[PDB]
Amino acid sequence: ALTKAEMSEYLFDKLGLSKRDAKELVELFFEEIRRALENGEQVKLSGFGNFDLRDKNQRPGRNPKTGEDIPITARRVVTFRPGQKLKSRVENASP
Amino acid sequence: MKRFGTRSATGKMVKLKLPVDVESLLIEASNRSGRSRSFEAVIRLKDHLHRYPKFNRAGGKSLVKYLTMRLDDETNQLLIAAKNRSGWCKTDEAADRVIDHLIKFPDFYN
Amino acid sequence: MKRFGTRSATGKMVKLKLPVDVESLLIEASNRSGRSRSFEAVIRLKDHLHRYPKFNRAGNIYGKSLVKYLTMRLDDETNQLLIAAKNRSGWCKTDEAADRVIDHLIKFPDFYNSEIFREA
Amino acid sequence: GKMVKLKLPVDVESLLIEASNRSGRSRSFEAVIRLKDHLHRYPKFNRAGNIYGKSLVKYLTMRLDDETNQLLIAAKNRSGWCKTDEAADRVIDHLIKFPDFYNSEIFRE
Amino acid sequence: MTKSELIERLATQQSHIPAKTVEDAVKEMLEHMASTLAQGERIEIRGFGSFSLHYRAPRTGRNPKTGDKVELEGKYVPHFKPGKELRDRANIYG
Amino acid sequence: MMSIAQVRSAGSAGNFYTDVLGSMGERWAGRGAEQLGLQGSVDKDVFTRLLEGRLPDGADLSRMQDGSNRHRPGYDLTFSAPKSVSMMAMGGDKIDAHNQAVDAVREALASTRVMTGQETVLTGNLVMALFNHDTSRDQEPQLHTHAVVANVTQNGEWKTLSSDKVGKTGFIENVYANQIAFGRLYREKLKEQVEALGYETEVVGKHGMWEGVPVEAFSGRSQTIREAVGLKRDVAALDTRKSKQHVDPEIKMAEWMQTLKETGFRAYRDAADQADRPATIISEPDRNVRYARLAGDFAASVKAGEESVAQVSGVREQAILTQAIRSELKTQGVLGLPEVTMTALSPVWLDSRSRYLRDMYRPGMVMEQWNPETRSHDRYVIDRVTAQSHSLTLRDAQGETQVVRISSLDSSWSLFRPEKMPVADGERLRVTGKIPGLRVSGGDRLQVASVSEDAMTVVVPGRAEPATLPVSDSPFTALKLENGWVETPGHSVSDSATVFASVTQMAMDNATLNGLARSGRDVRLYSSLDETRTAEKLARHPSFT
DNA sequence: GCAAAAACAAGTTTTTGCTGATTTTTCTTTATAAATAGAGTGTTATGAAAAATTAGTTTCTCTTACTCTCTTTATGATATTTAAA
DNA sequence: TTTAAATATCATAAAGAGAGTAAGAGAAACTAATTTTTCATAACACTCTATTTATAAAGAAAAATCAGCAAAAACTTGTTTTTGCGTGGGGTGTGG
Ligand SMILES: [Mg+2]
Repeated sequence: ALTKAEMSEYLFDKLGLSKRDAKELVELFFEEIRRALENGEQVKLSGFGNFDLRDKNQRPGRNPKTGEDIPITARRVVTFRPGQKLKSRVENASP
Repeated sequence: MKRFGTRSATGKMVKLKLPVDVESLLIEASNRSGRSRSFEAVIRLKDHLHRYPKFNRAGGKSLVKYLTMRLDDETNQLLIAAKNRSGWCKTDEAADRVIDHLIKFPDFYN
Repeated sequence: MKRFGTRSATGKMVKLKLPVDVESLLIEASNRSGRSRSFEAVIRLKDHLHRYPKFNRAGNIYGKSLVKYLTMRLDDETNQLLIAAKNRSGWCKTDEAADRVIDHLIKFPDFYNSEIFREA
Repeated sequence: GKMVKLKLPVDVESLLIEASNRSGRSRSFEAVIRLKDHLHRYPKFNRAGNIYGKSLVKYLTMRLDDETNQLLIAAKNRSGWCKTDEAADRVIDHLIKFPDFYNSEIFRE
Repeated sequence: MTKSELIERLATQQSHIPAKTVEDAVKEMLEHMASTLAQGERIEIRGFGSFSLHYRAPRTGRNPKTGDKVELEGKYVPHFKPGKELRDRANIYG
Repeated sequence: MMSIAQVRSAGSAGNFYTDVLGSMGERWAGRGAEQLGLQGSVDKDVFTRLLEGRLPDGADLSRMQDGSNRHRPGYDLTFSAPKSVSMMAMGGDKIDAHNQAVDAVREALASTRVMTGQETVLTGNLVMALFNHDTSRDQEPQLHTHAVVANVTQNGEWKTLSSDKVGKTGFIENVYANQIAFGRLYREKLKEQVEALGYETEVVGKHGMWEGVPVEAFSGRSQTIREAVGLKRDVAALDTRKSKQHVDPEIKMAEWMQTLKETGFRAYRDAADQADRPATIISEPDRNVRYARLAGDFAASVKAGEESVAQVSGVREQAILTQAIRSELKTQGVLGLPEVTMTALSPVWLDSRSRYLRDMYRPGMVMEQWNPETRSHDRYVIDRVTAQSHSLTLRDAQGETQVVRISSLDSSWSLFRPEKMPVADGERLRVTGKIPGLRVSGGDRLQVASVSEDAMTVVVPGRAEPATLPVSDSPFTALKLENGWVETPGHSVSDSATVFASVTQMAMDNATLNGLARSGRDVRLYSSLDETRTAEKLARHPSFT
C-alpha cells in the first residue's frame, strides 16, 4: 500500500527536499487535515475531493456474534466525497 | 541526487570515485599527456567547471575505483559552489563532471 | 611524473628538465651557435615565448626516458613571459620551460636572435 | 702564445659590440670564431691595407686553441707581418664583411 | 479550508521552505495519491485512514429531473475509512 | 603646546568633552563645519552623533565589526601653554589670548582617499568642535582647549580623514610628524598678541619654547611626572593622572591665592601696562608505547613539583596523548579518582571566505550574536541547515526558532562547537573566550582542586582565593573552556617550562621545531624515528645536551 | 599592506494581484452501500536502534619542483718580460 | 734609448652542479554521518447482522476556486571602493 515513506521519497526525488524536510512536510500535511477536521472546518481539496463532517444520531446497534443489542453512541465522523475529476481517473482502475 | 548532500566537504582533497571502465580512460589520458592521474582529473574538472556551470543530468552501478584528487584553492571553491548548487556530494559532482569531460573531450591538450 | 603546478613561480633560477635524448642535441646546437649551453637555452626560450604565445603541447614523447637537469638563470622579461605562459597553460614552470625549449630546438636548429632561423 | 690581442680602432668597437651582442656571444669567443672564419674562407689572404690606423688603437683579448694558433702561425708565413696583424686585421675584415654570422652556411645579413 | 489555504498554513509552519516549493509538494502529494488510486492500489496512513476502490456492478438508474430510466456501466469508485486518531479527534462526543 | 591623541569611542568622548565661569564655553570651527550648518555652539546629542557617525546631513559613516562600531571617532587637537598665560588669565586677562590663538585652525593637510587599484584628494576642510577647559587635572590653573577633530570630512562625497600606515602620506601621518611644527605654529600667536599687550616673553629651553615667579609653583603635574620618571614618560603620565574633582570657583581662587602666599610679584598689571636551548631525544617507534612512556615521564615530572607541558601536533593525536596523560596521572594519583562530566564550547574559526559557506554550519552547534543593546551575546543552537533557502534555523534557550539567511550573517555571529570532557582533582583547563563573571581571558591556564557534581573549585591566576564555577550539561549554559594538559606546538611561550614533547617521523618540519624550542627552556622529546637517527634533524639553532 | 565592510550594477528567484478557465455545487425520487457496536485472528505501517557503508579527512613512503650554496672554467685586465730599430 | 709585442697572473663573473625544503602522487587507514536492516508494536482488515442513513443517477446553470501570467520585491553574485590600524612627540604633562 501507499506509505508516508513512499510519498516522502517521491517528494525527495521530484523536488529535492531534504529527507527530514520531506518527512516533516508529509507529516504536517496529514496533521493539518487532522486539525482542520478537529475544529469542525470542511476541507475542499479541489481536484481530489471534500472532507465533510457528519453528526450522527444514536442507533440501535448490536453484537453480531452474540446477537445482544448494544447501542451505537452518537458521534461525529469524517466523510470523503470524491470530486468528479478523481472518479474519472478511477472508473477503470482495476487492480 | 542528494545521496549524501548534507555532509561537509570543505577539504581540499577529493577521494574521487570512478567506475572501473573509466579508470582505464583516465590512465590512458594520463599516459598520453604525461600528467599524473590527479593532475589530469583536476585540470579537466577546472575546464568543465568553467565551461558548463549548469550541469543538469539524469545521474555506472558497478564496482568503483577510488583515486586521490588534490585540488587547489580555486578549483575547490568552484567545486563546493557547484555541489551546493546541485545538491550532490562533492565526490559525485566531481566524478560526474570528470566523466563528462573525459567522454566529450578525449585528449584535452588545449 | 608531471605534477600539478600549484606553487607560485617568481624566482629567476630554473632547473631545466631535459630528457637525456635531447640534452646532447642541445649541446650540439650550442656548439653550432658558439653560445654557451645555458645561454643558448635562454636565448631560445626568450624568443620561443615571442613566436608562439599559444603553443600546442606534445604527447609525452619521452616519458619513461631518463632526464638530466641544467641550471638556468632567466632575465626579468623572460621570467615574466614564462610566468604568463605558465599561468595561461596550467603546467609547472619547469615543464613549460622544458617543453618550449624542446619545441624551439626542433623547429629552429640554428636559431639566431629571430633574424636567422635554421639550416638543418 | 695562446693569448693574442686585436688592434680595434674606436670606430669598429661599436660595430663589434653590436654584432656580438646581437649574436649573443662574448667578445673573446666572438673574436676567436670570427678570426677562424676569416682564416677559413680566404687561405690565399693577401694585402688588404691598414686604412683604419688613423684612429687610436684599442686591444681586445682572445685565447687561441692549438688549431687556430697553428693556423695563424702558418698564415704568418703568407704575409711576413706581425702576429697582432695576423690576428686583428683579418678580424676587422670579417667584421666589415660578415656581421650577423652564425655559421658558414648563413651569409651576410 | 481549501487547497490554497492548506498550502498557506503549511508554508507558515514550514518557514524555511519557499511557498512555491510547498505548493509544489502539496500538488505532487495529491497527484501521487490520485495516481495510486488510478493504478488500482490502496493508500493506508496510520492515524489518518485508508483509501480504497470498491466495485459497483452494472445497475439500473434514473434521471430524477425527468424520471427517465437509464441503465449504467459498472465502475470503481473511491472510498475512505478514517483512522483511529482521526476518529477520536474529529468526534466531539463520548 | 599641542598634544595630539586618538579619540577611542563616541560614547565616552561625547559625554566627557561636553561635561570662574569655565573658560568661556564650548565652541566649534572648521572650513567644512559651516557646510553642515553647525557653527559655534554644538549640542551634546549632535556631537556624540557626529562622533559615532551620524552626520547632520543624511550620511552615515558607521563601520560594524566584531559586533561593535570599530570606526575611529576622530583626533583630539589640544592647545596649551605654560603657567604664565594661565596666571595672567586667572585679573582675568581676556582668555581670548588663547581662544583666538587657537582660532590657527583656519587644515592644510586635510585629505581623503578615493581609489579608481590606485589616490588622495585635497579636501582641505573638516568639522572641529572646540571644548574649553579652565584648569589642569590637578585643578591648578591651566587654561587649555581640546579641539576635537572628528574623523568626518566632506569631490562632493564624504569620507574619513586620510590614513595610511605604509607611505605615511595621509593627513594623520603628516599631523603626527608635524607635531612639534604645529606646536611652534601655535606658540607664536600668544606672543604676537602680547606684543600689543606688552607683557614679558623669553625663551626657556629646548625646541625654542618660550615663557611671574609662581610659575614654578603651579607646575605640580610636571614636577610629579619628573619625580616619578626621572617619551613612552607617557606611562607615568597615564599612571599618575587623577580623575577630575569638583571645586567651587571662588573656593578655588581662595586656595590658589593662599598657596601662593610668598613668592610672586599682583602689581604686575599696575606697571607693565604703562605696554603703551638544550634538547634531548628518546626513540620509540610505536604510538602506544611512546605515548605511555611520555605520559609516565610527564606524570613523574608533575609529581616532584617540576613544571611540565605536554606537546603533540594534530587534534586526534592530541586527544590520544591527553587520554594517556590522564591515565598515567590517575595511576600516579595526581588526578583524583572521582571523575565527573561536563560540557564546554570550543571556538570554530571563521573568515570572510568561509562564514558565507554553508558546509561548515552543522546542526547541534552554537551561534552567539553580540547584542549591542543588552551588551551581551544571545546564544542560539543550530537546528536546521536548509539548502533550498540557504538559511540556518536557530533555536534559543526559550525554545523559539528563527530563520536567518546565510547572506545576512556577519562578524557579529560567533560559531562554537559543543564538546564533553571529564574533570577530576588537579585537572588543567584552558579558557577559550570571554567567560562571564571573571577577568580571565583566552589561553589562561586555570586549575581545579575539587568538584561536587554541581560546582567546581577553580584557582583564578592572581586572585589568591578559591573562585567557584557552575557545572552545566547544556550548550546554552556551557563554559567557554578546554582541557589544557596537552597543547599545540608553539602555542605558548615560556622561558623556563620543560616541554615533554613527542614528534613523529614526519613532523620534524622547521616550523614545528622552531615553535617547540619556543615553548620552553628544554624539551624531553620522544621521537618515532630510530635512536640517533632522529638526532639527524638537530641541524638547527637548538643544541643537544 | 592587507583584508573587511560597504555601494553598486546585474540578473535571478520568489511573491502578488487579475481575470478568464476550470472545476465545483444544487435539485428532482429511488433503491442498495455504508454505517456499526465485541471479539478473535492474522497483517502491516512505522518509528528506534543497530549495523553497513560511504563520504571526507588524515597518514605513510617516495619523489621531485624550487631555491640556496659551493665550485669552475671564462672573460678580462693588470703586469712582467722581451727582441729590433 | 722606446716599443711593439710575448707570456704570466690575479679578479671575478657567466656557468654548473650538490644539497635542503616542502609539497605533489598514490595507495591506505581512520572516523563519524548518512543509509539501509532489524525489530517490536500498536493500528488495520475481515468476519459474524439487524436496521438505520446517504448518495449516485444527469444535466444545465450559479458560483467558487485556480493557475498562468505580468509585475514587482526579496535576493544572490561579482566587482569595485572606502577604512583602519599605528604612527611621533617642545612641554606646562592634557585627551575613559
Ligand atoms: Mg582638558
